[PDB]
Formats: sequence, C-alpha cells, structure tokens
Amino acid sequence: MISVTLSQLTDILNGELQGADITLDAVTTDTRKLTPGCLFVALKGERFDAHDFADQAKAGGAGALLVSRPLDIDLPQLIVKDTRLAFGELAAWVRQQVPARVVALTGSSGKTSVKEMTAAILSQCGNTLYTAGNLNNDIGVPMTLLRLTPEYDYAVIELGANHQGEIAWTVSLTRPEAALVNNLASLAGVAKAKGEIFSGLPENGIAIMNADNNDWLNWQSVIGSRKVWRFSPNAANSDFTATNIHVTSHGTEFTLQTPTGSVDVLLPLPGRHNIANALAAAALSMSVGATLDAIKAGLANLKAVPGRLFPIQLAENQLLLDDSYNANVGSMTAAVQVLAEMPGYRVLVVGDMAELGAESEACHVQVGEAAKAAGIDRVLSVGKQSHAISTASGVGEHFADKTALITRLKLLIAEQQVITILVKGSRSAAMEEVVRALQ
Repeated sequence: MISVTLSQLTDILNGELQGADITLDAVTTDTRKLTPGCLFVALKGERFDAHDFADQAKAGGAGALLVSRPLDIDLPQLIVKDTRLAFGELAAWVRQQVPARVVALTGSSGKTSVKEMTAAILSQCGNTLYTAGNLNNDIGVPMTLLRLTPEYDYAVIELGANHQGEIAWTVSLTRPEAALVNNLASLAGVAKAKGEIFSGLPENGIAIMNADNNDWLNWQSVIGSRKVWRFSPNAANSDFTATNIHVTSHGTEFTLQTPTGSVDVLLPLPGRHNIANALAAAALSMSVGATLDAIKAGLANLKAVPGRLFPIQLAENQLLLDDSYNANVGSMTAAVQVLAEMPGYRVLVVGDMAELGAESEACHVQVGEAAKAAGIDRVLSVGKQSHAISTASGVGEHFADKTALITRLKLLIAEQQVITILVKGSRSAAMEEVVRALQ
C-alpha cells in the first residue's frame, strides 16, 4: 500500500467523505488483518455483508471505513455506490502510483507454475511481488495489487476467470506491460474469456501465447497491432524454443532459445510439460527485462509440490518420484511417459486408480500396456485393481498389502544401484505411505 488521504479517495473512488480527513497507509477487508488506522473495506458477498463487521473493525483499530451506506460507527466513512468496484478501483490507482514492471498471466492449467517460475526468475533481477495462492478473482487481484510499494521492481499478477467479463475487469485494474495465456482446455467461451487478458496491454505491450494452444484467430482482434511473442519447444512460429532436451537424474537439461540468444539451463522438475511452462515464464520475464543469466538461475532453484512429480534423491543415482497425490488414466498414463525417460532401471510403483465403473479394469490394463510399450523395467503393484497394470506390463509383480511391496521394493533399490522409482496411486490408495516408508 501507499499513503493516501480520504479526501483524495473521494475523487478516486467517486465517493462521499463523511468524517474528518485522514491518511491511510494500509487497507484490508479482513477483521483478522486490521492495522492501527487502516481502511476497512466492507464488502458484501452473498452470504456475508462485512458492514455488520464495522463495529469490530473499529474495535480492532480501523482508522476509517470504505462502505456502500452510512453506518453509526464513530469512524470517518467513504460512502461509494459499490464497494466491490471501489476496492478494485483503489487497487488500480495504487498500481499506477508505483514504478514496478507489472506483468500478468492466465490459462486453464499451469497458472501457478508459470507464475512461480516467472517470479523466481525476476527475483534474480530485483525485488519482486507475485500473487499469493489463488487470489486471482475480482477480490484477490485488488488484494494482490494493493500490496504494491515503490520498493517493488517487478510484479507478477495471476488472473483467473470462471465466467466472461471477469478477466476484462481485473486486467483493467492491473494494466500489465505483458500478458500471457498459458493454454486452453464450451472451449470457445473459455478462449474468449482468457483472450480478454490482452485488452489491458499498453500500446507498447507484448502479447504472449502458446504456439501449441491458443486462439490467435480471434485474439488478434484484441491484441491488435501489438508486439506478439509465442512460446513452444519446437513450434515453427515459436519465439521461445527448447532444444537439446536431455533428461537427467536431477531434471531436464536444455538449450533455451529466446529472441536475444540461448542458454543451456537445468530445469529441476520431472516432466516434459514443465519445459513449456519454463518457456512461458522465460517469455514473461524477458518482456520486462530478465536476462538469459537471470532465467537460467531462476529456473535452477524451482522446488516441486509434494505428491506431484516430487523428486526425492534416495542416495546417489537413486531417484524417487513422489506422485502419490492422486491418479486417473490420464495422469497415470502420463506418469509412465515421465518414468520412461528417466535414467537407469525404472520401477513404476502403483496402487488402484480413482476410476469409475466397468471401464476401471480396462483403464488399468491400458496403463499396464503403456508401461509395457514404454520399456519400463519393472512394475510393483498393490490393490484389488492395480494387478491389471503389472500384469499387462509384461513385467512387475503384485502384492496383497503395501508392507510386502515396500520390502521387495527396498531390495530392488539395494539390488539396482541406478534406479528411478515412481510411486503413484489414487488418494484412497494412500501410496504416500510407500514413499514415507522408503525414506
């Protein structure tokens, strides 16, 4: 936040001042988050009118109240027509007051990893702020934007959308120098929505999109004549490319080719899909100045989310890939592809999937057949359905409990000096136990 006076806000938020003037230096919508003499914005959701929490905010030390009606609270009030709007507007205003290179992103999948990778890289460049958690809606964006100060050098704003019109609002507040749509997944309506992100770009702004997944046909009417950047590992029209992809026991090594040159980087996250994210992140970072050196160093310190292709170094050359969070045909079939490229003797350790009905048997068979065709060295399984996988893989063995698996697994680990293990199963299968047990 920046210091602002109630009288200045009457103009800014188009609202009436009903009390003395005051300087604010902090604003919040949460009673559990009051600061001495801050502005308490009383929002009204459907199942909550924070106006009824006015007295509490006063009692907490709130200096004034931003509200949509007069309240009998001995505190300077700023009566505006709509608080949802005013909150966003106040955030818009604050963002205009700071010198931070603001950049934004959306998509159907990967918003968080592209955000985190972009933030990780720009952090090598200067003081950077990024969206916290999944605060990407009409309330979360203002909250994120409101955290800005003259001390920030960069700002990575993640924008989410559920319906149309939503991103249009938030980018108007954010006014990013570069905007990115990571991907799409009816579909045209989602494309229309995410495409809205390009409307907040200045005339010198850069529109970035996925060469392998976009809606340029329609997005060109909103990006207009602005500069355009495309990322993809090998797309013909890609600006951010990935060559010499060599998967290692650590992560993926590759030559990242950007519009200014290339740098051989090490992406420490299992999964080829992270290579694309890294390209998006490189694009976003570079739009606001990041150097190749900054990109390489930013990527190099990424950490995976436990239970999701989470690498765990057992001993030398003994890699465990914790992907025990959940599992369905898609994520499972994909897991096999990840393992298949891994170094050494590869063991797919699995448990039942969260599949439904008569197609369950078939779904396990497929995954087995996939590991079979992938050349997986061995598949140890537990469950009353997962036998289908190990059976179909033409290799591997099945167990009646996880304890017998862990034992045979440990032996295999001691037996094979170079092994890559991938543990994965449905939530109900509780495969983390195999992972815990191993470490």
